Amino acid sequence: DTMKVINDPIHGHIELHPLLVRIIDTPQFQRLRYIKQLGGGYYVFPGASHNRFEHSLGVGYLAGCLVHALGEKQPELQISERDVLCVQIAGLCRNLGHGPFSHMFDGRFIPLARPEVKWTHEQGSVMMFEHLINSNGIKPVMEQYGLIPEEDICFIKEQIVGPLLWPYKGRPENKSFLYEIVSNKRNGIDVDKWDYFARDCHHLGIQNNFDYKRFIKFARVCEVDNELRICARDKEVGNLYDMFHTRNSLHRRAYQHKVGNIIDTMITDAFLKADDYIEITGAGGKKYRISTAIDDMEAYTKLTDNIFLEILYSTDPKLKDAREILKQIEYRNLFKYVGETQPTGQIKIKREDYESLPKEVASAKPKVLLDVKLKAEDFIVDVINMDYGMQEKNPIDHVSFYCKTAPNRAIRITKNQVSQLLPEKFAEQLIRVYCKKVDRKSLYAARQYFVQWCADRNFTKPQDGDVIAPLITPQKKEWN
Amino acid sequence: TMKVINDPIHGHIELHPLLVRIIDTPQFQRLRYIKQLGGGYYVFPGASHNRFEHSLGVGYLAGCLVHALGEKQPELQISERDVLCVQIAGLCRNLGHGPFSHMFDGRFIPLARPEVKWTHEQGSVMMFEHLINSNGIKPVMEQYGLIPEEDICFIKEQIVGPLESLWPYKGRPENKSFLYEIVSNKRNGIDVDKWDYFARDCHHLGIQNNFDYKRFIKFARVCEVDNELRICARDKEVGNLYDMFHTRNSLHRRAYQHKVGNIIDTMITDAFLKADDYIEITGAGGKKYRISTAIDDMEAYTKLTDNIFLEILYSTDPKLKDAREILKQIEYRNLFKYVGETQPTGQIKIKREDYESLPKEVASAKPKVLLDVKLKAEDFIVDVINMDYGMQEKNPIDHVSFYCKTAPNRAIRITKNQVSQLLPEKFAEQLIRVYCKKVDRKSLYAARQYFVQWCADRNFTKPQDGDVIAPLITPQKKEW
Amino acid sequence: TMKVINDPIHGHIELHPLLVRIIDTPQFQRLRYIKQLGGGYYVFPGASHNRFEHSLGVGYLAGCLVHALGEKQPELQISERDVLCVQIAGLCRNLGHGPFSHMFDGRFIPLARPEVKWTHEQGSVMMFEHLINSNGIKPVMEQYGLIPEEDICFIKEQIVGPLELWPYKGRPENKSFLYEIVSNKRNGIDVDKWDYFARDCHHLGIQNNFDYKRFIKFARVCEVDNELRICARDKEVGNLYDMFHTRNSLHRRAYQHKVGNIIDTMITDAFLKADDYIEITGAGGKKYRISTAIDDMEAYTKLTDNIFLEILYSTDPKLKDAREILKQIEYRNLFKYVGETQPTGQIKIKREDYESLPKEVASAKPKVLLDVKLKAEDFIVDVINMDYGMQEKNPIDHVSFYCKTAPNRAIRITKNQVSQLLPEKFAEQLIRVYCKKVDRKSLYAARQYFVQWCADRNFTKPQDGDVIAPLITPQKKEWN
Amino acid sequence: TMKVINDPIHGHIELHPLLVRIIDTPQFQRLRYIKQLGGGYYVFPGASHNRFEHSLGVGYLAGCLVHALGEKQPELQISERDVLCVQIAGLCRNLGHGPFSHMFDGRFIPLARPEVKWTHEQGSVMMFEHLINSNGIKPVMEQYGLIPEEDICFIKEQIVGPLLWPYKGRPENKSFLYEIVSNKRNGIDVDKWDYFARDCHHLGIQNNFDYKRFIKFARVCEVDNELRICARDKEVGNLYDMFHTRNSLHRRAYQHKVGNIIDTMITDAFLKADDYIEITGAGGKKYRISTAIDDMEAYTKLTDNIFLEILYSTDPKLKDAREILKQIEYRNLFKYVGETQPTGQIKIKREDYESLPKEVASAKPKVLLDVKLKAEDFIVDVINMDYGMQEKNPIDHVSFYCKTAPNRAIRITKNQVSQLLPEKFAEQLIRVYCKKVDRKSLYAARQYFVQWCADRNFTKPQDGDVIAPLITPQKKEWN
Ligand SMILES: Nc1nc2c(ncn2[C@@H]2O[C@H](COP(=O)(O)OP(=O)(O)OP(=O)(O)O)[C@@H](O)[C@H]2O)c(=O)[nH]1
Ligand SMILES: Cc1cn([C@H]2C[C@H](O)[C@@H](COP(=O)(O)OP(=O)(O)OP(=O)(O)O)O2)c(=O)[nH]c1=O
Ligand SMILES: Cc1cn([C@H]2C[C@H](O)[C@@H](COP(=O)(O)OP(=O)(O)OP(=O)(O)O)O2)c(=O)[nH]c1=O
Ligand SMILES: Cc1cn([C@H]2C[C@H](O)[C@@H](COP(=O)(O)OP(=O)(O)OP(=O)(O)O)O2)c(=O)[nH]c1=O
Ligand SMILES: [Mg+2]
Ligand SMILES: [Mg+2]
Ligand SMILES: [Mg+2]
Repeated sequence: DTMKVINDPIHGHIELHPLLVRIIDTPQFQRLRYIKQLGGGYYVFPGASHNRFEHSLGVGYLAGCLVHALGEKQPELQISERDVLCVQIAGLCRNLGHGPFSHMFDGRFIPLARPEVKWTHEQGSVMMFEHLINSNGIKPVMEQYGLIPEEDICFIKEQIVGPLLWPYKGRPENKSFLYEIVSNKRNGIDVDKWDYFARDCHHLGIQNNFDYKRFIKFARVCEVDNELRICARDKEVGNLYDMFHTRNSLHRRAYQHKVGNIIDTMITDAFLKADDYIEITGAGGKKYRISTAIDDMEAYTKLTDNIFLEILYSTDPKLKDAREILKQIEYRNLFKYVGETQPTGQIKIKREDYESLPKEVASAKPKVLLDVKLKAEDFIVDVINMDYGMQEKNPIDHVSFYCKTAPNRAIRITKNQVSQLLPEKFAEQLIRVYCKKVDRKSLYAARQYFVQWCADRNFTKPQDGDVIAPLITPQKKEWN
Repeated sequence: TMKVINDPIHGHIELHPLLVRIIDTPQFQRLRYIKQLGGGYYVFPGASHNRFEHSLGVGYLAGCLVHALGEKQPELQISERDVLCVQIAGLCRNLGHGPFSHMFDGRFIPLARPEVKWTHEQGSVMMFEHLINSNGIKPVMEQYGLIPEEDICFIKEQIVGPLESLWPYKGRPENKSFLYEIVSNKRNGIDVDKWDYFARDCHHLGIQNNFDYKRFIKFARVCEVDNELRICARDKEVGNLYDMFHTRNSLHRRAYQHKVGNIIDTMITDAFLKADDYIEITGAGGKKYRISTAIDDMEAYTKLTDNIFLEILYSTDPKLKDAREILKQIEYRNLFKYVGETQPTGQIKIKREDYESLPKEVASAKPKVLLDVKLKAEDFIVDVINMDYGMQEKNPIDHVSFYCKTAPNRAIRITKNQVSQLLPEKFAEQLIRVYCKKVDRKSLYAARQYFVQWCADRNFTKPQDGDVIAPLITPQKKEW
Repeated sequence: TMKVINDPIHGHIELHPLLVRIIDTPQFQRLRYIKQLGGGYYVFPGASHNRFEHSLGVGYLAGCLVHALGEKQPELQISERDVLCVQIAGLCRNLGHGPFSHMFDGRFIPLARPEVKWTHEQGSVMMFEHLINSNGIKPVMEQYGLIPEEDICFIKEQIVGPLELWPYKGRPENKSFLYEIVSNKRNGIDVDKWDYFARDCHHLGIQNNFDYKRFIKFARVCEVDNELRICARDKEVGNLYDMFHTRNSLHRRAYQHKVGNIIDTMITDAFLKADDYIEITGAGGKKYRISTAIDDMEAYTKLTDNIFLEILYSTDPKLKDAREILKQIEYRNLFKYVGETQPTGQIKIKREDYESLPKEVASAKPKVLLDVKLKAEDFIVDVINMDYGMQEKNPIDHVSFYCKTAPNRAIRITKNQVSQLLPEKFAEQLIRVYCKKVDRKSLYAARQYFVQWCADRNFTKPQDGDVIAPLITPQKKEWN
Repeated sequence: TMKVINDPIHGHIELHPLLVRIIDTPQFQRLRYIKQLGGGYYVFPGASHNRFEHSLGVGYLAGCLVHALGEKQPELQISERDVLCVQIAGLCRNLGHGPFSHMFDGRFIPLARPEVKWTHEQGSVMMFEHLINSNGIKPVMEQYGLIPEEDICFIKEQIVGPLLWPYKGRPENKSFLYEIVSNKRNGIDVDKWDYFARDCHHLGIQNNFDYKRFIKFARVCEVDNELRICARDKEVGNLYDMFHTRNSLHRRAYQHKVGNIIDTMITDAFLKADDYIEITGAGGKKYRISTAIDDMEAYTKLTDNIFLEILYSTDPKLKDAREILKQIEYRNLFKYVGETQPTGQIKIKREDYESLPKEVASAKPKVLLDVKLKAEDFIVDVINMDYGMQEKNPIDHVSFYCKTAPNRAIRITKNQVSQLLPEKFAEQLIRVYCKKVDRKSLYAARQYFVQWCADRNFTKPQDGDVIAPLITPQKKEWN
């Protein structure tokens, strides 16, 4: 084996070490070719054809870039080629656990199909990685290139999912900075974002990307509270605030697009309807369901966006209901968007409260004459938590900086030191309401319920409120 | 009414409601599940794009061109009816593509059904009819002022040429002849399909080359040529046109005919042939078809996409074992091995009927070198690629009409000699790639000896690595 | 005939012959010799671009917007005459810029001629008048159907606002929306920004811009307060906030770059020193100074970045002091950046106070031993007002929107209806301090004065404060 | 410490302190005031870029290549000293360019000072010497481990070639280093790589060569008894494409008919101003635009500024020069008449160039003309278009290697690649312009021009049947 070059449209020509190639050329990794990065987003942004596979290559490459840069700049860190490869592998493999349509699977389907279990794509990535290593005899190949499987497989898993006092076993405290590259638990500034910003923008057809190359050139390792951490140059602080602003922009415009979400919702509904009747064969010929394939990696290996088409193309009558929903997607007969609002002030909505919300909307009594009367089951309520990655916290408060005059001395920089034009809050909730009845009269009624409900709950006035519900909006004194 | 879509290539494009109705059908949406470049994605990880988004682009550019001509030359009497028909033809010219695009019509069908002659273009017309009839489009066409009898004919003619002189078209008369040059230009191949795929494929492939269609549109005009109204280019654009075809040739050499992309397409085709007996696709009336016969029924063909690849890969039926095994080898990157490339010298051209014999010929070569292993015809694959400027031996620029700034209504011809001596002296050639199914080191060495000997025996060109792969053979040929 | 130009930002643009005639004059061609970003080029080597190409872009976008509105809403009665007037205003709104753009109106003139109030906008109107009269344009305007009396008034009003109830004479109230295109006095959303965002980013090497093409597609004219105004679709509100965020980012990183500014400051200083000795010939053979060329357009026509080189290459001993400063720029022996701070709370710094500030810093009395003692004249204090274009106000409160369900009904959208992640203030001040003595000991001293002076005035703690002034920062409890 | 700078083409690049010191001098900064494409800006409004930023790019790419080779092949013994010398050469290879770049060496000097043979390359070496000596760089070079005697020689040799192994700056084992900045063997060098990307970015054409790909597949192998840079066999197509792109750029942009004529007008103005402009050089001595190349202190002050000095002048002696520049501003340019090429064997010699306007005026078109034109009314511009090696194919002078034997250099012939490639690699374009711009003069000039083409058996101009319908029928060959 020798090193391979591959042309990526985002990064150009990148080199891949033979070990990485061996990892890539497996059913477990190749599976990522058949999972869309943005799931239902493609049905809104026709440029967004990209899959997890190419994103993974980018993440692995950037992980390598960062660790190489640090090693060249600071030999004293004692970064070894062994270290570099482990970081690249973690980067490559951090997306291994994603399921059909990416966040839809993790975010919508599994929570509804298997409420008892707690599952995340991160956990899946670690399990898949284990399966990949074992199924394809990788450990011998790792030792051939100087890796120590016991320590290094631990290290790689830890980089992806965190710890399985210094809580890490894969590397010691002096190599702490290595854990900040692939998946940064401290502040979320990592190479995964850097790739998806550039990649998604290229495919979506939008600007606003983050300059990671610049950032890498000004990154350094310094001691902070007896730990070696990656620090940014002071002047980059504005760029970091911009980075998270960009993330928020991308989520508003693309990843949480009202219609993209509704399509994901419909797909999830179809999957629930099909869950009983689809069988996926796993280890030992044993059969699993869409919802239980996460228990067996051999079965999960076979679980991709394909299932969408399996259902769509099915002829079995048991799958009729599921198939019908997907057909409605093709005809673009989607559930209709009614509107969006937000909680005012201190109110926050708990996940346990989510199931009640359609009931609440149907319970509203708008003082308007209606031809039709709608029920809880006719409404969909989608609650979206928008933040800078750290719930209420400002991630920049958890970044360490250094200045030109003392490169080894780490410092903190507060928001007030940067700008008054920055956000005063770093978390919020969006509530979108849709109606399953698409007819004109139903839709009119749904708007009356929706706006009334917003008023009843003292939520923010929807932007089109005066148009969609002119009779309702005047009642609320606050609104005008 | 109008829908706006963000396309990463063209930006925000408007779509007329009629076009939206056509798009929102199973027949059109199917194009989301067919890769533009098929196996190319397995070589260029940026090339995740599907036929769907390319189709939008072609339809939009078709509209751009016809609009531009109408603004510039009102006397042409171009109607909104005309504009819509051209846009529909642009949208729908890719409807007939099958799994992995050119693989299907280029490799699979010719081998699976040799008696039949089938092209994606014919498929597009049949699919279009099925789309119209299945979704009640004709009433909607009339609603927007189209005349289905004439206009459906016109649209089909734009895609496939005459359905049968002097004037062979029924959809529009001679005065509107220029309209037939927009979507699919049979005269010289200069059309909006190429313009979109150049820009789109380069964006996704990661290569900066493309053709400036926007410039070209600004200098395009309609003039009378031989009693026909034709689109003419400004004289100064002649160099850019030669460059356009050069770009096309570059793209084919580097990407579309990439040695490994082709071999992957070949393996997939082989797997499909092995699965053809056992896969069933349900068409009209519940009747079952095979991969190779789904082209007979559009309802079945509607369900025939890249999905089939995964159906086979994930199958457990033992009858599909052989097919499934081939696809598994693809995932492990255990591909048939590239041996080399050569070209015919001088007079000789290779006929399609000769294609079967070629592996036999290579196995029949007797290299004068000691070999551990002896290879057979069945161990070789020979892939013959015709590279040209779209018109076999002819120069497409000889079939372009120009005009000059001093007499915009007077059409002229421009010969190659009037432009440059740095242009090609031929416009067609053949590439011959040889692969070996036995991948082991000793087999591979042997295959190289057969190959190079064969080239010498047939007076083909010396392979570029010939002195390295077959140092004992190359000296025998004095020419080399 | 129409002329076509290839602009790297917009591609191939058509220009009406009238516009070409305006462009092909000394008054317009002068813009080739004025850098868009002045001293910025000395920090961003990509930023070679001049006012000339930016002007073409603004003119073209002005045309795009007005064309789009006309096509969408014929009832507006927009005439080709209207379209040309808007394009001319767009082309000519940058005519009044002087050497190094904002340096000239922002730094040089205020210091050279404090009694006078002068702006590039005023200059643009005067230059335009001179251009028209010097080159016999009025006859050509009439040839293409313009009415010079009304239309020249209209064009000047678009650039500078009312030349003084409907306050405009160039067009009536029904055409009020036309005044929002080139230079939008109501909220600053205009085509000038749209071009410079894209152009500067292309040249600077920053991937950010605003998608004006999207915005244009969703723009409409509606009646607001008995005036016809351009309204944006409700869903674009987030993009508008993003637009102003991008503007702020660009000012922070590029237009107010600490070094770019100091270079502009040095150039200004050199100009002041040369002002007495340079002569520029204006109308009647008559001589003016850099600072008085603004009084005569014939002289101002000859006033460009050239003067920089005139001084640099001079041999006259009277120009020695000026020439020496420019030489220091070439050797990169610049005044040294000491640091940046901001006023706390609601403290604001008045323009009249600016001269006193260097004195205040020299007066500070840091409790540290210093080898050297610095004086007011050794300090430069640069006060930068950063806002969203409307001082304290939020421009989005002065935008009108419409919704999908009632396109003719204008609405307002408050910040609270959009997001809590938006800024709570829309204006702030940055204070940069530099030292004219560049030696190590002087620089160390300057840092102590600076930080002490921040503490004394309860300004924000400089980002590197603990490093540059470790003995000073502990005294201030607030800081830590 | 290293300086980081943002270049729109390459992104954020690091510069070694020594390189910064070289850059921060009047001799280098002067390149900010010289347009990369001269008169091209007056056709492509994107092309505002100057030699300065291009020079940074070339220096950076020179560094990239040498770094890549060193990492891949430690056995080459490439030292940091070597890397810096290559970067400096890259930075400084454009130092010798004059007002409006190629206009100055290509048009002005040849006419102003025919006896002298001058090239920007020679200027770059002289400027470099002046830069080093004026700014005390040698001490700074030794501070960073360079050996000025050997290394300054090496740098000059990289720019201009030699001043048996003919190089003194480095020995035969380091021969590959001379192929990076300015490749005399086949023209494949980092200068091109930067200007392709840079010019395309500014021009607004999406054309280009992937140098990053190429660097990844470049290797050093022994060829003859010389260590040379070799390309992977599979890159051969890309190399042919590279030169095709170069040709495309020259046709569409660098030799644009109008960009050339503007350059020609500016040159004419400079000739008219040459007597009356004075530039102060060493010892307070005065030079002319045409003699400033003799003194680097004067040449340092010679930039695109001179264009504006003339334009803004009020001295009556500069009236004629000033008037020409004014015509440029009004867009009252000399008019393009047409373009043709020589047929078959024929080539046009440089000595023949002065006669050409006379020949065109001597043509006797059989058409009635209101006005009669003279030699002085015509401009004839002969452009040699080639792949950088006159008649030769540069790819015949490239060495390749194959994946199965990376240390074994090979040759690859055109026939082994494709029959769609060019059969010739050099040609000549002949553009004719007229100084009389009125409609009737133009019409006349077209008749002279086309007649002249026919008389000389040159190729039929593309618009010939339109501009000279009465002339084209006479020539049977044409039709
Ligand atoms: N007029 C003009 N054109 C410019 C300018 N900058 C770039 N151009 C481009 O230069 C091209 C060629 O210049 P032209 O003025 O057309 O010269 P020409 O074609 O020989 O003369 P025309 O017959 O008048 O077109 C034009 O097509 C423009 O696209 C400018 O400042 N003024
Ligand atoms: C041939 C070629 C490939 N590529 C891309 C496609 C691949 O993603 C990547 C590497 O492709 P190749 O350079 O074709 O690599 P290869 O492994 O096929 O050739 P070999 O093994 O025989 O060295 O580069 C280009 O971008 N341009 C080109 O001209
Ligand atoms: C919202 C949004 C969409 N897009 C893209 C995605 C889609 O391809 C296209 C349409 O997006 P939208 O404008 O959101 O279209 P919509 O149908 O959701 O809105 P409406 O309620 O008016 O019908 O624009 C952007 O590029 N930027 C954006 O901010
Ligand atoms: C601040 C900034 C600069 N730049 C560009 C401008 C310059 O070409 C290059 C370096 O700019 P800076 O990073 O500002 O470098 P500096 O020398 O001004 O900072 P310091 O001296 O304090 O280390 O990067 C960006 O591209 N983005 C940015 O956000
Ligand atoms: Mg919609
Ligand atoms: Mg022209
Ligand atoms: Mg600095």
